Amino acid sequence: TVGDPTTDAKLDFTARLTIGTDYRSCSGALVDTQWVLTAASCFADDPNQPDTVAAGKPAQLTRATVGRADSNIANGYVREVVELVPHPERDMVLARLDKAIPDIAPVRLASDAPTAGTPLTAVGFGRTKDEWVPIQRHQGAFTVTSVTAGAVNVTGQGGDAICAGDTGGPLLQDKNGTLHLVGVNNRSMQGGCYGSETTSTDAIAAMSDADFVTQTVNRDLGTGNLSDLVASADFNSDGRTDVAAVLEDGSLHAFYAKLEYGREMVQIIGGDFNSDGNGDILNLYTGTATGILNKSKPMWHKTIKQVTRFKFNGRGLVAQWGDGNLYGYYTKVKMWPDATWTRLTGTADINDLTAVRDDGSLNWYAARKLWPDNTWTPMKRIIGGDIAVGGQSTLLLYGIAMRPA
Amino acid sequence: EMPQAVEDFSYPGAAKIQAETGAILKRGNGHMLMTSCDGSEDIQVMSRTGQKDFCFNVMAKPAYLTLEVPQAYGIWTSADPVKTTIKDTDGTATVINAPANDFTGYGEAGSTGEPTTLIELRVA
Repeated sequence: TVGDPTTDAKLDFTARLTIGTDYRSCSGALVDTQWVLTAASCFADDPNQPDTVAAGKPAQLTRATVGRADSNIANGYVREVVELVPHPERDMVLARLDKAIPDIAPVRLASDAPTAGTPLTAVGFGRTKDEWVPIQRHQGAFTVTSVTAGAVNVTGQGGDAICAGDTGGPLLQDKNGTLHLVGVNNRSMQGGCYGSETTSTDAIAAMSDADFVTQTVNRDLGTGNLSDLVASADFNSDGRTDVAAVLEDGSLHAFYAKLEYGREMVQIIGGDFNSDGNGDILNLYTGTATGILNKSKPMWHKTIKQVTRFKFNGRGLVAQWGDGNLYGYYTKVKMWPDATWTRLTGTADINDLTAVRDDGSLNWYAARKLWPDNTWTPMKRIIGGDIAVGGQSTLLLYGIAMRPA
Repeated sequence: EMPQAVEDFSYPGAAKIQAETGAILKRGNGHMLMTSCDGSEDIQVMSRTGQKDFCFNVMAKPAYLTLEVPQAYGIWTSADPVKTTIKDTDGTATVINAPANDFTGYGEAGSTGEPTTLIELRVA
């Protein structure tokens, strides 16, 4: 990367990493305060065959400095790498740091590929035309020549080739001040470099992968100590009922059914109450096309024990009152002739309202026995036709572990 | 097919230098460059082989470069102490600490008269 030096706070999300004392060195960039994205080849015995770069601890002590645009000053943060998470298909790895850097923001990821003719920029700590190792990081300019299967081909504009030490460095495309990561540099012709010569300025970079990062960075949102506030609804317009749950951070997170993790109160109930096509969550939080809930509003103008979802005439709630009676609400109807209600659960298309008795027996109302054994005593907040938080607070589907471990 | 853009700390252009100056270079921390001797002298090495002499420039401190120069006899320093490792013909290595802004010699033009080889040049 041969161009002007830059120390401005536009590209301070970049990083430089070294492996061992003098074994290997390459570039990278932040995707989170705890995570840095680089190439997998940096950790390979043979960088041209990054197949043996397994997940786990680095083979050699690996360290990275973040935001240190100028190597002659102490500005920036220094962190150690503890774990690596390689991409299953291409030359890309996520590095987990021992400690976070909350002061430096990550770079946003691109939603799609750049096309041929698109003006891209790149920044890194690699070699220059006249220096083996630079003092400051430099920014160059490249154009897209073509797009291939999971990668983007670029060329230098007016020279400025990708050289050496640029591996793992970001490819960026900005719009209206917003920077998105479009790919990661892997290989290059290295023309116009100190100590070598070739005419070509061509280079290839791995295509940015938002899902790879999302399911790694947020890999551990759940599986730990979660609240009992769980509900089901279609939150991604997929036709598959998803699951939302509240974590220790007090926020509601959506996990999508295929459970994969998304990006973004005594009892919680969902469902498409207004038939808007976007699942909702006594105040109603309406769903939107982006999967984000809007500001809630009262559903009405305190002696109820349990409330669960129930579909009435295609659209609803059922409330179990402290007097043992169960009523449905749209206008209300009696769900059962007498006060015979028992743990109330949500509904499911078994052939239907599920329920759990104090003796551990599971049944459903059109009651009829739903489970051969009587082991549902400790089960709470059972949600919906497939259908409990479990004794370990891990949601099971009937009991398959829908959540990762 | 394109090579990986990974820094291996191998001196850039070392292959061409061997052909042109006769000196060979291997690994370093990248903060020392081989340059010409023309009013830009920093650390200068004199020998009786290759193209007689050549100069190096320090980009940052600390710095080192494990270059090899047969039959060396003299070194110039400037604005910095220089730690030099040389080796005898019997394989034994020793270290000479040269003062800043002065001139010192090696075996051949030193105390032993031995035709020693430069193994490592290190910047304080």
